[PDB]
Amino acid sequence: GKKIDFLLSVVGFAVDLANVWRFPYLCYKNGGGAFLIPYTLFLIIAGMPLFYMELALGQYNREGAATVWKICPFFKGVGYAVILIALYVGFYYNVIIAWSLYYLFSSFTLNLPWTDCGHTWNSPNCTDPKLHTKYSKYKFTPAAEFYERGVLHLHESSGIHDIGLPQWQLLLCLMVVVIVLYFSLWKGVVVWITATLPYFVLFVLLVHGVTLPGASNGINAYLHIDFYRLKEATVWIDAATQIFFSLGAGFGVLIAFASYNKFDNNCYRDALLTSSINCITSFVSGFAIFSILGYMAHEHKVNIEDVATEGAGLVFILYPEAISTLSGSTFWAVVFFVMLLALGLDSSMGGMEAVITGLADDFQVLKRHRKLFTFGVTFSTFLLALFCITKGGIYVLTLLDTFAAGTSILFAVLMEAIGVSWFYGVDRFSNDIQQMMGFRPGLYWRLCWKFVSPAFLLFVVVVSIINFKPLTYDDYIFPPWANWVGWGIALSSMVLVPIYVIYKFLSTQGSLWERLAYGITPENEHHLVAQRDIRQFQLQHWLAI
Ligand SMILES: NCCc1ccc(O)c(O)c1
Ligand SMILES: NCCc1ccc(O)c(O)c1
Ligand SMILES: [Cl-]
Repeated sequence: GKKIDFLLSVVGFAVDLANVWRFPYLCYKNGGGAFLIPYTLFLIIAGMPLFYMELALGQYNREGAATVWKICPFFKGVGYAVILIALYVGFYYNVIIAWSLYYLFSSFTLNLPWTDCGHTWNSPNCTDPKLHTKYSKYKFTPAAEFYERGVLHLHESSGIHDIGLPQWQLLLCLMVVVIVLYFSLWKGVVVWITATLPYFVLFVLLVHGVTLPGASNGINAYLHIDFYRLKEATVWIDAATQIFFSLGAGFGVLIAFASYNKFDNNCYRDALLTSSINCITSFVSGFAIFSILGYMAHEHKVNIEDVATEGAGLVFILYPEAISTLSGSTFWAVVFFVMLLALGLDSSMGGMEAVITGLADDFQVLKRHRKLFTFGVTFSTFLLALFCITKGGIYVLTLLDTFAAGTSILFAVLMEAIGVSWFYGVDRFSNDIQQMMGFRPGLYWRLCWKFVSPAFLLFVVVVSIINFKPLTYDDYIFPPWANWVGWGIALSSMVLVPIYVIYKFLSTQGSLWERLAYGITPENEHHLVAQRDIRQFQLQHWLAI
C-alpha cells in the first residue's frame, strides 16, 4: 500500500500536461529526433541540476518563490519575475483545458464529430478519405476541420488584428474550469487518476499505432537525425524552453511546492526519478505521435511534413484521428480526454498555487485572506483567458506560448542559478543540502550549478535574442507590431530584476559598500555588516566550488 503510494506520487510528480500536449508539436515542428538530442543534452546538463537546486532551495528556506531570496536580497526581483511568468502562462494554459473539456463533451456520442465531414462547420473543400501539393499544412481533414471550425471557429477571424468576440461555448468551458480551480484552491495546500491514466493512454497509443498501415515510414522519419538542423539554434531554444516547461522549473512551482516538504526529504532521488521519467515519457510520446502522423500521411496521401499543423492543437488533431481507428472509439475518446482534463487541472492548480504561495508569503494580509486573494487571482486569469477564446484566439495563444515564457524563463532561471551559486555560495548551498539530507552533493552537481549550467543558459538566451524569427502560425504571418507586443510581454518580466536591484540599492541606508553588503548578505546575518566581515568581499568565496 505505502509502496504503491510512493510509486504513484513519484510517477505523478514526473508527468505534466506539457509532456503530453506541447512536446508533440515542438518535436514535430523541430524535426523528429534532431530535437531529442538537444532535448536530452539540456535535460541532463541544466534541467537535472537546476530542478535539484530549486527543490533544495524551497525545502531548506521554507519560503515561496519571492521570499526564498532572503538569502540574497538582490534577487527578490528574480522571484517576482518567475511569479509573473507563472501568472502569464496560466492565461492560455487554462484555455487548452477549455479545449479539452469541449472535446470531452463532444466525445459523448456514437458518431464522433471528427471522423468525417458533412456537418454545419464543414467547408466545401473537405476531403474524406473513405468517401494539396506544395508546403502547406493540409487544413482540409475532418479532424482539422472540426478543430478549426466547430471548436475554435478560426475561419471567422482574418488574423490577430480581427480576433473578434469570445466563443460562447469555450466561454462556458473556461468558466467551468475556472470555478473548479478556485474551489480546489480556496482552502489551502487526484494522484491515482493522474499517475495512471497518462501511462495507460501512452502505452495503448504505442501498441495500437505501431500496427498501422503507414506507421513504418512515420517511425523512419522519427529516427532520422538532420544535423543540418542542430546547426540553427531554433531546435536548441525550443528544447531548453520545453525542458523548463515539462520539469516545472523557472515558474516558482518547485520552490513553492518544496517549501511544504519534510526537512529530511530526499531531493536528489526526486530529481533523478523525475528526470528519468520525463526523458522516457518524452521519447515514447515522440515515437507514438510520429507513428500516428505517418499513418495520417499514408491515409491522406500527403507528405509527412504537411499532414498536421506545427503549432498548438497538433494533439487535438492527432489523438482524435488515432482514436477514430480504435475499436469502441467513444470509450477511448472519453478516457483520453478525461486524462487530458486531469493532467491540465493538476498543472493549473500547481501554477496557481505557486503564484498564490509566492505572493502570500511576501504579504501577511494576503495570507490571512486566502479566499479573497485566490478569487482575485482566479478572476484575473479568467478574464485574460477570455482574451484567448475569441475567434482569433489561436493567434493570441500562439503569441503568448511563444513570448510569455522562452527567453524570459531562460533569463529568470539563469539569474536564479547565478544568484545562488555565485553570490550565496555553492559551498553554503552544499552545506545546507548536507544538513537537510545528510550527504553533501557530488562534484558534478556543484560544477553544473556554478559553471556549466549558467554558461549554457547564457548561450541559449543570447542566441534566442540575436537569432529571433518573426512569429508565424502555419501559413499565417503575424503583423510587425505583434512581434513588438510579444517582446514587450517578455521584457515585462525580464526587467523586474534590474528594477528591484536598483530599488533595493537606493532604499538601503549607508555608504556604497555598506549598501552592497546589506544587499548581498542574508537578512539573518545583517548584524555582521556592522562588523565589516563579509565573505563575498574575499577572493576565497568567489574561488570556492
Ligand atoms: N509547468 C508549468 C505549469 C503551469 C505554470 C503556470 C501556470 O499558470 C499554469 O497554469 C501551469
Ligand atoms: N518542418 C516539418 C516538420 C517535419 C516533421 C517530420 C519530418 O519527417 C520532416 O521532414 C519534417
Ligand atoms: Cl517535454
